[PDB]
Amino acid sequence: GPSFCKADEKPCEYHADCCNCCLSGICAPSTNWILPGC
Repeated sequence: GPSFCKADEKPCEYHADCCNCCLSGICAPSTNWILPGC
């Protein structure tokens, strides 16, 4: 449903531990444009 799987705003290193994208050491949504996600 409208929810994540692991957690958001939590700092991590591998994007895998998050359905969205763990960018700059954080589990967040697709906050990017030219930079690739995961």
